[PDB]
Amino acid sequence: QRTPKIQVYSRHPAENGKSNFLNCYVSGFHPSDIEVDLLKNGERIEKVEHSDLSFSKDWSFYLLYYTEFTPTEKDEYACRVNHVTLSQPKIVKWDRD
Amino acid sequence: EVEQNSGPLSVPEGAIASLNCTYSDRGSQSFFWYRQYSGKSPELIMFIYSNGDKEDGRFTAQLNKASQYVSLLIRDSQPSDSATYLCAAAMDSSYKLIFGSGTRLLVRPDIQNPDPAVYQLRDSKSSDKSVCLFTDFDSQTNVSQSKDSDVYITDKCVLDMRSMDFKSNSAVAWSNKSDFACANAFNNSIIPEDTFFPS
Amino acid sequence: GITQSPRYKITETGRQVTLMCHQTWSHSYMFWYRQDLGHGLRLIYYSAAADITDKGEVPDGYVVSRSKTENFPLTLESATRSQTSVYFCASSDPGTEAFFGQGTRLTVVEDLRNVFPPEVAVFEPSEAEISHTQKATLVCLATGFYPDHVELSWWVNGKEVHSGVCTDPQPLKEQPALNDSRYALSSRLRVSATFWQNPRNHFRCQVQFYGLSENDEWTQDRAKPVTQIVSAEAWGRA
Amino acid sequence: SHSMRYFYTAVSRPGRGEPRFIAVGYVDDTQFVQFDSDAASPRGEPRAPWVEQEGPEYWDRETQKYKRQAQTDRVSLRNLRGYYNQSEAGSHTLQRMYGCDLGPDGRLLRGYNQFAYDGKDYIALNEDLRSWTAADKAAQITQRKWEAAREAEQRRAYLEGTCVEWLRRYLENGKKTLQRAEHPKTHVTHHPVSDHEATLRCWALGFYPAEITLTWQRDGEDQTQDTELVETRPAGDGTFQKWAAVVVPSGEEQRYTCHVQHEGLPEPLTLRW
Amino acid sequence: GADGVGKSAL
Repeated sequence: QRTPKIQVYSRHPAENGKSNFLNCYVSGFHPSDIEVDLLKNGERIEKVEHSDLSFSKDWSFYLLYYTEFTPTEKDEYACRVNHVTLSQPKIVKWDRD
Repeated sequence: EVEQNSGPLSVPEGAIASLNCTYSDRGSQSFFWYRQYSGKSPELIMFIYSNGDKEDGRFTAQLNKASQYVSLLIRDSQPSDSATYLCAAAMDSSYKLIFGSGTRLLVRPDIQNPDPAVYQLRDSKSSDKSVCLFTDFDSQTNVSQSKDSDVYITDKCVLDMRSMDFKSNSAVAWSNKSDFACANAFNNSIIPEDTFFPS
Repeated sequence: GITQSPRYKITETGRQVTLMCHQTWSHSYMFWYRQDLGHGLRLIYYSAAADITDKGEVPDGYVVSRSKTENFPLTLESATRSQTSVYFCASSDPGTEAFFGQGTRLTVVEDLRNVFPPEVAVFEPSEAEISHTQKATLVCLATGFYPDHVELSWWVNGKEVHSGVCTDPQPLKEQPALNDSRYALSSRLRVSATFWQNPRNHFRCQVQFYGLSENDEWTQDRAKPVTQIVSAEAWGRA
Repeated sequence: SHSMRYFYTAVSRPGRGEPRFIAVGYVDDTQFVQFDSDAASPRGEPRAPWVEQEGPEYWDRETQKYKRQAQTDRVSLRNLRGYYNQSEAGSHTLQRMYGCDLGPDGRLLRGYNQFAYDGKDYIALNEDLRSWTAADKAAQITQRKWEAAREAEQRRAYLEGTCVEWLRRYLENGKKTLQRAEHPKTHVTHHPVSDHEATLRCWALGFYPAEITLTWQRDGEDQTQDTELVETRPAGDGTFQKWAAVVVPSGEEQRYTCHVQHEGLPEPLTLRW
Repeated sequence: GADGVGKSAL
């Protein structure tokens, strides 16, 4: 088993009021069975597509979930992941860095 | 499309025998050699997918792939090995496997001190027929077709006896006609004149 | 393993015929082939996996289907003179060695009455032959069989012998008229002369002939030419 | 350098029937095909434009390849369970990775084909493409089976020839996007860690391929120990992102320089804020 | 193109 490493970011640099893509990229996890959702202010968003399953050289899987959104200061965006190695769901907020 | 060495070959003494096949659609990557006995289903002996040559007991094969001449061959021959040999190739996309025209191979075994002769065989009383057979002749000798319309003669054949450690060839001729003569029956003998002609 | 349903079959022109093929290896690929020695062995249809059938070099006049993964039946809607050949059903994985069954010998004829079984007779060796060679050669002869659907076997004292035995590879046409000709086949059996001189031994030439099926109707007064075994017997003398 | 990679994953689900099979294909770092056995309509799907103009018969053939491999993999799962004589009520994962790397001389440089069971290396094709390497004792059984059945010849035939043909074809069909290299757009930011401490972050975005090197040097001292790194991540439009940060004392910022090395850049870039 | 030549089995 392996613990997933999470990264939450945007395709383009965050611009308030401009359309963009929220990305939650998980990597280095095993086995493949995992649940990943995106949260706008703590609410799951429907119509969320995700990439096709693959893995790296070290047999560790990696996935990418993405969605279309427009960022504003008020809204807070996060990624929730649940895995068998995770005792409880892991939440990572989206920071502009 | 694949074109094999369809012309028949017959190598009498045990020695190297070589046969190849060429294909016109360079995209294959899959190759095989099959052997079929008369009246039986063919059998695989060699499969090749890589350009490097492969060894196999009394057999070997190789694929240039630019020349695209597939070669199978035998280190030493035996009478048993003589059979039809088929070349086959499968395209790497559809995986359709196509065979080429079969290459018939006939062995001629060496006969130690052969005494060629012709004999006549009386039938069982209810058979109502007569025939002649020419046997124990050198393998090199060939057998000719009957000029006469009512005379039927078969081709040569090899038999082997493991009990007496001896091998021999045979040819048979028969006719329903009245004036059936053995001497006369083999009109085109075309053989060394060391032949016995009994009654 | 693999099995082809009809080893031999004879049918009239214009009557559809089906050949069943079964395999136990659960191979993905299956193919049909025709061999009649004209061009060697050509392909007809080939199916990959199930419910997928693609054509070959000689696909005209042939129909196939793939309902099950292990069965690949071949159907001929209208039997013709050209379709007479030896059919083979092969099966394999995409690039592995191909496996086919025993084969199906098929002959299409104009008229059902033309089918005739062979007449067989065994001919005893010459005394001069054993005098000089010190070994005897018995000869078996089958005549008047149409078509070439016969298998010849020698038997000695209830035992099918294989050593010192020869059989003509292909039969000779009695009259080479090339529209309709009856065939003739021959075989030889060579043994030691001392063996032939003992009277207790019994030599029996045997010919199996795969003729008409029972269901095919027969009106001619002559005995119906169904699959039968015709044998000729002889004993050693002097 | 260019390469083609193929990844197969078979996840065995017990009590719900047949396992789930997922197959993906990568040319360099762009995905072009992916197949899923548990999809509504199981068939090869294109994710790159240069395969979308491929003939439909090609897609049919590829779908058949993937379906056959799915059946083969379910049997492998059952066989592997039997080899480890493990319970039938446990989920198990089987992974397969194979590909070929093209050399600078327009010919095969290397090939690889390997299997792994539950994240553990199971068996690997040696670089000679004629022998095998078995990790544990149960993998030696598969080594026996394949050495006797001569599967190594099949795998070498696939890796030395047809994979290279496919790779060259794809490269020519999509040279506008597969042979292009997008130089990374880079910039450096800073944030306050403390009243007398500060974090410097070098950023690189919009580059292809993913391979890139970011380093921090202190007036000529390239020490990775204080440097913080993150895995290269995709932006979702075919390009990847990567940043590297270091904590520094305020006033010593002038002595530090970021170094970025990438194919798209003719010469490695040195950056400072 | 996928490596679908033989039966990989195991």
